[PDB]
Amino acid sequence: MREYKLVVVGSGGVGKSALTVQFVQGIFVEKYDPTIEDSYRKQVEVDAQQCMLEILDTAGTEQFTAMRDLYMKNGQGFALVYSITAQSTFNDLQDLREQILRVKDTDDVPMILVGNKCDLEDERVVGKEQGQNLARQWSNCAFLESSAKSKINVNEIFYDLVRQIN
Ligand SMILES: Nc1nc2c(ncn2[C@@H]2O[C@H](COP(=O)(O)OP(=O)(O)NP(=O)(O)O)[C@@H](O)[C@H]2O)c(=O)[nH]1
Ligand SMILES: [Mg+2]
Repeated sequence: MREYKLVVVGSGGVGKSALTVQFVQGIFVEKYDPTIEDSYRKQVEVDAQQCMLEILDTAGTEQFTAMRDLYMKNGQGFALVYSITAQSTFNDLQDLREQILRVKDTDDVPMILVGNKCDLEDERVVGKEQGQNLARQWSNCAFLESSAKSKINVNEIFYDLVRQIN
């Protein structure tokens, strides 16, 4: 079966691990905090085509990891995750995307912008329109707001990222 190597990236605390585990295992991590940059596997069907996904849950950008350029070079698609409750995590993604494009030496990289923690509407600081315009600035319409906690758009992040690699 075709296998896709996906990479979830973003600043600390945005819910990279929570999204990955919710998608792959169907459970919410609550306060459990994985300390390994591990890979998580799930078979999916997207547009009537079967795919094995292997999803790498990376450390927050501000944390040490010597493997970063390896994952940026080798990953087939990237989920760039921020929290809607922290503008810094959103702005951080501009530099992050630039780093990925630099490592790959091309603009043509499957990517989805993900505003996580959308269940925290009362704590929102990043407007949905901000996310939409960032996507527009990137010339890539793939943008979702998600909640790992409430299971909103979690599967769709990965399905939509697969659509781009296909
Ligand atoms: N309300 C809410 N909380 C969330 C969501 N996702 C994650 N969290 C919470 O946010 C905290 C950090 O989540 P986690 O998945 O560990 O984030 P991370 O991006 O993997 N952090 P790190 O970069 O350090 O590995 C946890 O308390 C977690 O329960 C969400 O969609 N909604
Ligand atoms: Mg994590």
